[PDB]
Amino acid sequence: SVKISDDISITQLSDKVYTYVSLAEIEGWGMVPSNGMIVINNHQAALLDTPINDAQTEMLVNWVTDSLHAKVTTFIPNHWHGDCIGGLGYLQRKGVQSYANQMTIDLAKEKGLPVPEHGFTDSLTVSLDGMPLQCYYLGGGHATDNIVVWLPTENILFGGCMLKDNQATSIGNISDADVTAWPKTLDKVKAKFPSARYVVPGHGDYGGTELIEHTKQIVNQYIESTS
Ligand SMILES: CO[C@@H]1O[C@@H](C)Cc2oc3cc(O)c(O)c(C(=O)O)c3c(=O)c21
Ligand code: NA
Ligand SMILES: [Zn+2]
Ligand SMILES: [Zn+2]
Repeated sequence: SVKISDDISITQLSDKVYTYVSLAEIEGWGMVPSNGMIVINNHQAALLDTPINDAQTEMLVNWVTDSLHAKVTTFIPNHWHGDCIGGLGYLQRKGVQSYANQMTIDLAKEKGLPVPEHGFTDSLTVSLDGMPLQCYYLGGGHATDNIVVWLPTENILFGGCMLKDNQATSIGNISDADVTAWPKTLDKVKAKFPSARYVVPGHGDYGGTELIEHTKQIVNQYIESTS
């Protein structure tokens, strides 16, 4: 897991897919690593989630063209939080096509946050110059608008913050959560992606299909420890 900056780390899953970790300070939580993925194909790149601000985004964008030699032409945010579209303003200054769950669009619109240009309500297959990128909204969880991105040709699943990492014992920031549905949403995720090789969470180390079951119990535990 190489470093590309003082606050940005990279790991390589396959020849086309990468995962990055950007360090940032969040009032109330302190130093916290946020994950995102980079997908490449025929010199073009699709960025899933951006760091929390334009500086880290810019760095990350230049590293892609410099080390991977690819133009960032596509962006998909997991949901409306800072650790997903924090640096979308930058990306837009550079003409990047943005795609998101329609709800993410409405939330950013009313909160004066930069807005993505194409919403979907259930699913969206975005073609990165040939290579498919499948986005789905299977219900609320960490956030009401959260989606997942599936890569049919890599069996790699980007779950975002609806999925916690194996070393997590806390349910985390449930300020915009929909704990009522979260549990049902997780079931649909394991049902839909049985053969997932890699499963990347919004915070923490990646792993296999087991992060889904691990997160399912952190939540159930919470619904009852507070009920
Ligand atoms: C519990 O998991 C993580 O570990 C603890 C120590 C710190 C932490 O901080 C967070 C801060 C957020 O802004 C946020 O939105 C989440 C969140 O996604 O819930 C997390 C998050 O993931 C975690
Ligand atoms: Na991110
Ligand atoms: Zn979030
Ligand atoms: Zn998060």
